[PDB]
Amino acid sequence: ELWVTVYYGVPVWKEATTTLFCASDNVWATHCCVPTDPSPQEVVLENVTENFNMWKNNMVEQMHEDIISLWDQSLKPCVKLTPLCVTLNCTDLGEKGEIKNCSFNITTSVRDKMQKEYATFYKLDIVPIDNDNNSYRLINCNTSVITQACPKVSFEPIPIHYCAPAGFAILKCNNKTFNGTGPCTNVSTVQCTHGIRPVVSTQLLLNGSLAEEEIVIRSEGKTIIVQLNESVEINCTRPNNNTRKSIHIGPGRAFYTTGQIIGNIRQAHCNISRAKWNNTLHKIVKKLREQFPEIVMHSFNCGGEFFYCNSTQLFNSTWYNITLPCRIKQIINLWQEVGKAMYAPPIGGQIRCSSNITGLLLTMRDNWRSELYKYKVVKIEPLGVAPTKCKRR
Amino acid sequence: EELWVTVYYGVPVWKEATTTLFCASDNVWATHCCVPTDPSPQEVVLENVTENFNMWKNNMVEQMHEDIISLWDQSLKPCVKLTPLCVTLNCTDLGEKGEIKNCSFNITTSVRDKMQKEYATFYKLDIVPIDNDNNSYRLINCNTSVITQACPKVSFEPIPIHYCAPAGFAILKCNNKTFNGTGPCTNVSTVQCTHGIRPVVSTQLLLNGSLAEEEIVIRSENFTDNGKTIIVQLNESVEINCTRPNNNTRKSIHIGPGRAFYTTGQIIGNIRQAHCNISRAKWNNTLHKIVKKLREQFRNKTIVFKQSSGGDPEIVMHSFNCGGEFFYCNSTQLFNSTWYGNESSNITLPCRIKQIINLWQEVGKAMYAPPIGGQIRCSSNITGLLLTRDGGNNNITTEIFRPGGGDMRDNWRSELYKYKVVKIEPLGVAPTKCKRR
Amino acid sequence: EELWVTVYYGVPVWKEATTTLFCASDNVWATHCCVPTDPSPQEVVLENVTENFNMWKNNMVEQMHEDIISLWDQSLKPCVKLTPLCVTLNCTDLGEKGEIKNCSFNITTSVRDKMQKEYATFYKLDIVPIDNDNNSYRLINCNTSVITQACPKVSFEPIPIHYCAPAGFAILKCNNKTFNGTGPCTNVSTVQCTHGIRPVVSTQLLLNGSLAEEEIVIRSENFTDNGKTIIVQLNESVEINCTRPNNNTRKSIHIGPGRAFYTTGQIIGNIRQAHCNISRAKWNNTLHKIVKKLREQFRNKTIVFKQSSGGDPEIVMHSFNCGGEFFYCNSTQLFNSTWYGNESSNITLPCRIKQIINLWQEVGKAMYAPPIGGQIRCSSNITGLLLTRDGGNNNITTEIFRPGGGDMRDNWRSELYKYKVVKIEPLGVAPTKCKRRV
Amino acid sequence: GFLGAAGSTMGAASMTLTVQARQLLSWGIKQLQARVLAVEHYLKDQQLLGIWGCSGKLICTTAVPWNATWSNKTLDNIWNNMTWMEWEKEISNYTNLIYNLIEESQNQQEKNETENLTLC
Amino acid sequence: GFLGAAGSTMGAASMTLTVQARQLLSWGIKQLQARVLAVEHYLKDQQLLGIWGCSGKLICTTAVPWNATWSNKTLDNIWNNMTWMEWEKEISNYTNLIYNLIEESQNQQEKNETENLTLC
Amino acid sequence: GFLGAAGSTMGAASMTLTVQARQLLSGGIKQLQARVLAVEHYLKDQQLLGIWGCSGKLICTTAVPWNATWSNKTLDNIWNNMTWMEWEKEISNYTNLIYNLIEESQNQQEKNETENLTLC
Amino acid sequence: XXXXXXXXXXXXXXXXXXXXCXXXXXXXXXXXXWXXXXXXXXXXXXXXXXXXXXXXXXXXXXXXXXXXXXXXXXXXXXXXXXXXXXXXXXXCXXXXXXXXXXXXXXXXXXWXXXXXXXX
Amino acid sequence: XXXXXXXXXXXXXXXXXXCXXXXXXXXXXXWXXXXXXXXXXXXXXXXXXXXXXXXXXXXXXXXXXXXXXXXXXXXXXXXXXXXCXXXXXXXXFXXXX
Ligand SMILES: *[C@@H]1O[C@H](CO)[C@@H](O[C@@H]2O[C@H](CO)[C@@H](O)[C@H](O)[C@H]2NC(C)=O)[C@H](O)[C@H]1NC(C)=O
Ligand SMILES: *[C@@H]1O[C@H](CO)[C@@H](O[C@@H]2O[C@H](CO)[C@@H](O)[C@H](O)[C@H]2NC(C)=O)[C@H](O)[C@H]1NC(C)=O
Ligand SMILES: *[C@@H]1O[C@H](CO)[C@@H](O[C@@H]2O[C@H](CO)[C@@H](O)[C@H](O)[C@H]2NC(C)=O)[C@H](O)[C@H]1NC(C)=O
Ligand SMILES: *[C@@H]1O[C@H](CO)[C@@H](O[C@@H]2O[C@H](CO)[C@@H](O)[C@H](O)[C@H]2NC(C)=O)[C@H](O)[C@H]1NC(C)=O
Ligand SMILES: *[C@@H]1O[C@H](CO)[C@@H](O)[C@H](O)[C@H]1NC(C)=O
Ligand SMILES: *[C@@H]1O[C@H](CO)[C@@H](O)[C@H](O)[C@H]1NC(C)=O
Ligand SMILES: *[C@@H]1O[C@H](CO)[C@@H](O)[C@H](O)[C@H]1NC(C)=O
Ligand SMILES: *[C@@H]1O[C@H](CO)[C@@H](O)[C@H](O)[C@H]1NC(C)=O
Ligand SMILES: *[C@@H]1O[C@H](CO)[C@@H](O)[C@H](O)[C@H]1NC(C)=O
Ligand SMILES: *[C@@H]1O[C@H](CO)[C@@H](O)[C@H](O)[C@H]1NC(C)=O
Repeated sequence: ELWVTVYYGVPVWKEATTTLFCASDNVWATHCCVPTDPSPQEVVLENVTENFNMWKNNMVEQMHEDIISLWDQSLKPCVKLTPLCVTLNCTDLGEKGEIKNCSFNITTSVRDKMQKEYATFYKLDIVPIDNDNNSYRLINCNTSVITQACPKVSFEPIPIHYCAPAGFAILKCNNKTFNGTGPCTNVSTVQCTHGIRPVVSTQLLLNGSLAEEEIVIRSEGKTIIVQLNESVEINCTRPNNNTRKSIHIGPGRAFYTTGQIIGNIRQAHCNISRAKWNNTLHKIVKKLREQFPEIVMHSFNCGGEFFYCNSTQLFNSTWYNITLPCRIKQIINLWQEVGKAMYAPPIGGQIRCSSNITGLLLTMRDNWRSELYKYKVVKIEPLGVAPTKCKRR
Repeated sequence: EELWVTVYYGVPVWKEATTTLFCASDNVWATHCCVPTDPSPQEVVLENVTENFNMWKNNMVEQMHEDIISLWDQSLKPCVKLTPLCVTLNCTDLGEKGEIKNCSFNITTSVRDKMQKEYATFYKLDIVPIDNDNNSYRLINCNTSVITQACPKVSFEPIPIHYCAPAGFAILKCNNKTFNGTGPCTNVSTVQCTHGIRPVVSTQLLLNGSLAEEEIVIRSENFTDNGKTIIVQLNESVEINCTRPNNNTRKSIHIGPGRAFYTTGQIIGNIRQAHCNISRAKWNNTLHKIVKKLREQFRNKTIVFKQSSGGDPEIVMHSFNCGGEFFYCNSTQLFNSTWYGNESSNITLPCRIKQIINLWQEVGKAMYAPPIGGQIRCSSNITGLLLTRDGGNNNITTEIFRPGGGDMRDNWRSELYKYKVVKIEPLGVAPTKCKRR
Repeated sequence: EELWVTVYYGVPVWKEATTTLFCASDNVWATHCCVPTDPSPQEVVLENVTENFNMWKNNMVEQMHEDIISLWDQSLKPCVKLTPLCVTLNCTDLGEKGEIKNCSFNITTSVRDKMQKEYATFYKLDIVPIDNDNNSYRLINCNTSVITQACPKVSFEPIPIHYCAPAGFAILKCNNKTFNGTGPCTNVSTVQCTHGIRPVVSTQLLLNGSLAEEEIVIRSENFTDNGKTIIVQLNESVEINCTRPNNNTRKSIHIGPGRAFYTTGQIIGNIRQAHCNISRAKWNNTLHKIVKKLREQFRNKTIVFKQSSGGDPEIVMHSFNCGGEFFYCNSTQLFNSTWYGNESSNITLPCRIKQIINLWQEVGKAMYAPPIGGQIRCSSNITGLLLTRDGGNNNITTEIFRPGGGDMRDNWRSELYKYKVVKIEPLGVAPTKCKRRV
Repeated sequence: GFLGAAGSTMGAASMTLTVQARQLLSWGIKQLQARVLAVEHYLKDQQLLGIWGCSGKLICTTAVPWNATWSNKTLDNIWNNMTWMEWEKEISNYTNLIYNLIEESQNQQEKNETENLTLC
Repeated sequence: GFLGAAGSTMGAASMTLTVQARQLLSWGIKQLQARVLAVEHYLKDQQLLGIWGCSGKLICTTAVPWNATWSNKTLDNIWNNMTWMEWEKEISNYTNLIYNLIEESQNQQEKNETENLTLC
Repeated sequence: GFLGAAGSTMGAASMTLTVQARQLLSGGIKQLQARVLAVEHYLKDQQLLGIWGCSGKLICTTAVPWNATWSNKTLDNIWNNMTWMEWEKEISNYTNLIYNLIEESQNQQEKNETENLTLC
Repeated sequence: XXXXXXXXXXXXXXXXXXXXCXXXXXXXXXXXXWXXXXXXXXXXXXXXXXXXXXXXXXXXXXXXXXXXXXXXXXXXXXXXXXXXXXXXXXXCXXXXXXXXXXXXXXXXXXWXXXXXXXX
Repeated sequence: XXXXXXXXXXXXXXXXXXCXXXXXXXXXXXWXXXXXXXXXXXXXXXXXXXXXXXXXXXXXXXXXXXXXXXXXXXXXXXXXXXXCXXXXXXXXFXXXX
């Protein structure tokens, strides 16, 4: 004779998707205003096997949506460059022809007066028209609205910790060689993820986490995470020492450009150590053999400028100092949106960055799966029912 | 004998209340009503329960009206505002004989310093003369209102939606098949969500609605008040097949940085009149049954279904959205009949197309419906009518009824006439023989 | 010994706290402050309670400031932006004799291919010369800012505003009639809502405010710091009767598809100067009593009142919203005196009317106040006064005071100075002789 | 089913108190207001039950005597020949009086139970 | 730690940490939704414990007999050699039926207490 | 009146706890935040009294001994001289410590109750 | 705590008489009180003294003013110009008036012994 | 304020000695008893409530304003005779037995 007994506090959970909030120790500091745990706790769950799937992880989709929303809200209250889209009279500034000095007739704050203004554009920002070869328009002029980023709003990525709402928990896979799918036999429970840097790139993954033991290749040879021996530190620079200029295109709407360049014009570039890259490629091939314009270049945000580097000296080898030229682009469609673009105004002085290569994409959300692959969100269900011999009075 | 007050929590009682309802579907309606519906929704029949309903005091209709207007207003914000087109148009007749014109104008295009002469096709109802030269036209009310182009990828297609009460509230449904929309109902059930209702917009005939289970039911707040709308709910639908036979080829002209105006570049084949085909036998039988019920309501009276009173096409004609095109059909071959009660037992309606419309009668606002390429065909079910009775007939033996009702609420009361929202009051007290301790 | 912890819930204690207060009332303000106040609201006097107050660090002023700015910004969004009018104006003099100009301009109207020549009436303060040609003006600031029309159906008339604490919080009030704004208060009461406060905007004189219960009270954060505002709360008001005598006929100029610009089409009769009348005897007695109180903080000094040191009308003139139009009155006849303390017992101030107003010292934005037809009259009560003391004026047995304070918080700080928001903490513990029964 | 006993007698409907209880707790601004309001109504009832000595109960007896002026019907006519809707319609102007009497009784009970613990 | 005994047998858990972790309370739409949902989950669990007569307890014994249809295993192989995850996730899909039976039993018990004057 | 006893001694003030308990219990984006926060504060107090063995009572005697470190004053020199505003300052730095001890005591009590289950 | 017996100090007729409890418990922890333990009579409490003097003297013995220093841990009382009425023994008791737990001013929790300080 | 009352010495019997009062001291009352040549000890407090460290069977009937003694614990050893006290006012006590 068994009776129903209700137990509250049962250590069980089920898969669930909920809204996660972010915390951090600038758009990211403003958005992720919740402070982090100064000494985060983690509980190892012994004798627990949990199935993970990094390609069905809704934390990646939420991270993506939060990034798109934050970029849209950050650029929304900023100057829209619609007074432009006029024929430009461009003369070469110089490698020669990469930067042009373009003049144009723009209506200023007063609607009765036209002014002849000058601005500096990169070859990638303008499209030639007519047969004069000095008549140009902005590359995205007739298809999109180009919004100038506010000069006081920084998009520099900082570590972001994703935290579950109370009542939910994040399970972490502690198998250092886990391939991103299937059962994990060393599972721990955390409230917040590690610090994830929302870095945006197209080929090489810069900054972020590193594999604890060896290079791990995850697919289904697609996403490669570099072992404890960090891959090449990549030193990228824009040597052209610029002086920022500002003109007005309407009441309260200032357009920023480059007024002059001090010294000689030089090409932007990135320096990758040759021996370390050769060792990285060798180790990647060893692991691969166990199983057997904007989309052909390495894009990244360096100092606030958008670099497009020619990654052809890195992936031109056959198996069993490397200076990559880079172009700088100002008018971009960062998220491939229809009808929208950002102008990303130029920064004066010179720019130098030093980034850590942590992984590779061979053959977007894939830039972040490489960080969130070890986490899943579950819902806690503390109410359980089981038979006992005890009966209520 | 001594009794004590005992508190009961979970008492099955309620009171009339107005709250905010949410929506569940199953483009604009699927996006707005972003709540999956329950498979096999539950309904609880309340036995031995009588509840008073009043379809003309139902705040669910007021909420549906506000939600529809809000959804239309929000849906048109992120898309083209047609202000560069409020210019003199040089229009020439195509091919009828002036219904559709080929209008040319000087407009600044996607490049700020470039002006071009461009052509667009407009319907007669969308333009007005500027001067006495037979060539200069202007867009209708473009100088007093902002004309917003319907968002090209946003489909304002009516789909079934369900209105759902929040927790703590319930929707009571009247299950009397011949309920006249007011007074007590003795076949009452409790639901969480309403049945599927299609937000169809029309001015005279109710399309794609619910049919009566057993008979045509005619409802009016006050039948002897000639100022009230009479809602006729049919028990058998009438098929109406509406066609726009012109094989329009869509053209897209750019007027700014990704700001494009959509028009018709050419028509392939000849130009023909849009029309709707209503079966004559079905309509005649429908009018026979409607007049029979009206005679029951209006004893020993001759009933004459005269056409509408005249004036602006928005009220005079039967309008509807057919595949994104807005049709205005004369609807004069329907009605225009005299019945005496001693009777026993296709119709092709011409239609006009209007691209610039103001569905919600807003001041300073209008919408431009871009043309749809190809031929347009719709087949709708007429499930009811809105009739208005003429006054001044109190001393005669004949009553005059015309198509047309009141505002848009009349098109939603025809579905939300058996539902009311109530608040659950789980607490109550009662005497008992048991004292605390 | 033999004592145990006992938990008490409902303990009458509180701690200093900040939160968001809701607005109650009994038009922008009627629309926003939609919550009705309680009839016959209660106040509980707390006997034997001493509470420290500090009117200069009171977060209620910061909230009122943010709420006022937010409403003034939000109510002008769905309204006409006057950007087509940043054009060259001809501005032939209308007059006096130059205060009001009749400005003609070429403006594209609601039809995009039709340009019209329109006429509008502007005040001298609303326009700036463009070139050496005298007949060439543009709006006072359409270079860097967007001018938004006041939106004639939106009324900004101040009404009593009651700030009310949310549940879990309470507002403590100081009932000491001569409280100096800082330090301990020994007559403290608890309320849920503040008294009605009118959000009147002014730069020098506080209008339609509260009066002191018994005596004029002069408050300052630090009376020896020449950088702080001195707020004078009067115990008797002085009426100020303001008139704009011109009989205006309003005209509407259509600048776009449903966007109309409102101006004055014609003025009927003669052009007259706007002005405000302050009774001379009442002002002289009020100022005398102010000096009597100032002499308590600045002992045996001569008290000298002068006009402000100089600057734009928004800084040196007394500005206010009268009848819906913004007046800038030359308050030089009120603060031009020398007092020694032994002086035992109609002033007409000329005023200008301005239409392009940069409120809240915003950057890149301004409001255009359209004219109101007919004549404007109002009558306000002067209930307080903002003074600034000249720095670097010591060692001469003389003090010089000038009208004008700091930013708008000083007006709102003239009210809300007797109130503070506290959070209620009903839970606490204490020892006793009982132990839990188990 | 939910409210299935609505047309049943007061006695029979007392067997369904949990059925309704489970249904009391279950753009953008509108949905947040609907959920917050549902929570506030739930808590309002739970607080009222907590003022009274009725927390955690479906049926809660009190020490307040029944006043014949409110209703002079027999217990069988109330529990076996009347529905809860009819009862609420009859006791429509005594709800606040009864609630205040219950609160006063609970306050007196708590005052008497706070003391005389024998502990100290 | 929290869920530390998740891999232990059912009778070995003996945990209070997982309810301490459930004392949830110790642009702006997402945070309001997260806070409202946290409140709703807290209140729903408290409501279920209340209507079952289990408020304030972690182990609540009821008067509903166990039906071998739901599970025909003996206690020797339920509280040992099995975890709470396996029990609740793989061999228990009768949760709503059992909860309804618990609620019916609690309501019957409270009505029985009101009807029987030997307890009054 | 509300907080009327704030200036009264702790003893006299403890006899009017219902004034504050009743005032506090019976409680676009900014308005929703205010409503959610008020709910969260109410529930926070209920959760704290819940984890303590104090729910449902205004005065809850615990099993935690008083430590002379927190205050070495006699009861007469606490209850008949100081007000609650002063008392909550004198031991402010020990509030969290005392609260933790109360929770720990309840946990031990729960274990002692768990050891003796009904009919087991 | 220890229910210490009252001390006796007998006196001549029309001379002051006194007693003290010498309580083991801290005097300031409880509302210790004195009563007149007359033979064949009611307790006839003299004053429900508080833990820190301020005694609420009984109307029947309104002139009583029992008080003692807390430092001595010895509640005390005296009768001025004691006479035959002093034969009633001076009884020590602790009132059941636990701080912020009870508001009784009688219902003595414990009695020790009374001092028959007759005069 | 008054607390006159009927009484008899304890003699292993179920006492029913009613007390008088000047007020309806339904709860503001107490009972205590003393053996010959001994100090008193509380038998009951707050009328019906039993005294601490005493048999519940020895508590008074305490029928509110008509409170009276009781002794279910009618032991041969019940040497202590009961008396009531009125806590409501002026420290009124009964002489009783
Ligand atoms: C490879 O490139 C790095 C820079 O990326 C060179 O390092 C710099 O060398 C110069 C001397 O030529 C130093 O002044 C700089 O300070 C060095 N930079 C850093 C960041 O350390 C390096 O010398 C190059 N290697 C070779 C072989 O030329
Ligand atoms: C990129 O620059 C970094 C420094 O910014 C170089 O790394 C440093 O190299 C020097 C060589 O003497 C070492 O002493 C430093 O300790 C290194 N720094 C760190 C942080 O490790 C790096 O080698 C450069 N990369 C290339 C490709 O030239
Ligand atoms: C009117 O009440 C009757 C009961 O007296 C309802 O009868 C059944 O209700 C269920 C509800 O789910 C339906 O599925 C059945 O089809 C109904 N039975 C029949 C024979 O029709 C009835 O539904 C109620 N409604 C109507 C419109 O009559
Ligand atoms: C001071 O000014 C006030 C108005 O500001 C004058 O009051 C007006 O006086 C005339 C007669 O002189 C009356 O007809 C008006 O009705 C009064 N106005 C008001 C508002 O009451 C006042 O007379 C002036 N004083 C002096 C001495 O000239
Ligand atoms: C499992 O994870 C924990 C995390 O602390 C780690 O210490 C342990 O070594 C891991 N075990 C294995 C087998 O990887
Ligand atoms: C309308 O079309 C439907 C098929 O779509 C057909 O059944 C019906 O008879 C047609 N009726 C008329 C009047 O054209
Ligand atoms: C306060 O007002 C009265 C008139 O009500 C006036 O006589 C008195 O002087 C004023 N006090 C001061 C200090 O000015
Ligand atoms: C202002 O007008 C009021 C109207 O009542 C009048 O009493 C007052 O004396 C006037 N004051 C001045 C200074 O004109
Ligand atoms: C996990 O299993 C091992 C088997 O030896 C056991 O010792 C250990 O206690 C188990 N862990 C838990 C948390 O139950
Ligand atoms: C305030 O203190 C006085 C003695 O100074 C006292 O009589 C009065 O009762 C106290 N007030 C309160 C509310 O305790």
